[PDB]
Amino acid sequence: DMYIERAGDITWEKDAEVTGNSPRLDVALDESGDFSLVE
Amino acid sequence: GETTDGVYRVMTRRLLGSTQVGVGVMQEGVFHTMWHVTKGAALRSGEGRLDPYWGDVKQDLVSYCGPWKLDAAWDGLSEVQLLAVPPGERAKNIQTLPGIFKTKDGDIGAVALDYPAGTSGSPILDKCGRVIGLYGNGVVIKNGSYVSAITQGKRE
Ligand SMILES: NC(=O)c1c[nH]c(C2CC2)n1
Repeated sequence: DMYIERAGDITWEKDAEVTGNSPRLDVALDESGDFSLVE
Repeated sequence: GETTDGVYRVMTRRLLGSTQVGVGVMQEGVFHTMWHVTKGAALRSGEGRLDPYWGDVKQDLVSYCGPWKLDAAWDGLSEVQLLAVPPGERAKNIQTLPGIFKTKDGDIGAVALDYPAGTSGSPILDKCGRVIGLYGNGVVIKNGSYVSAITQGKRE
């Protein structure tokens, strides 16, 4: 049996760590919900 | 059980110790997570039970106790925050500018951030604190890095 435990409030944090890039990708989505790259 | 709005961990005692299999959002009495986290199984919250109400394997989303409530959308221009809830670690906000998943059925925002498997279901927020989608379903690009879609459901 799975169970849930509270982890926090949902709030925007001012001055949070800023990272990650912004890739523009061509993708396909199948019937099983799997994303794949179109090339 | 506990029904206060906020982010929650999805745990299991089926495997060794207590294992975090994912994350979800409690909003307006409904718990929202990704389908691959629970596979549609019932959830426990203290002594209370949460039963699935809606789900779809292709969208990779599921809601418990009521219909999908999250309807905010990424504006296509601004930075957002992943409110990451990693296994055994404290909730942390990570700010990023989303990229784009271009599909035959339209464009979807995407977040280039890599976290452990049990982080799927962590909410992605706009500057107003509104959940614009959940993190955890995406693809592994050329350099072996992970990129998640910003997955949002439909509010009937
Ligand atoms: N393929 C991967 O590297 C992997 C899978 N899932 C995740 C994150 C939890 C979303 N990373």
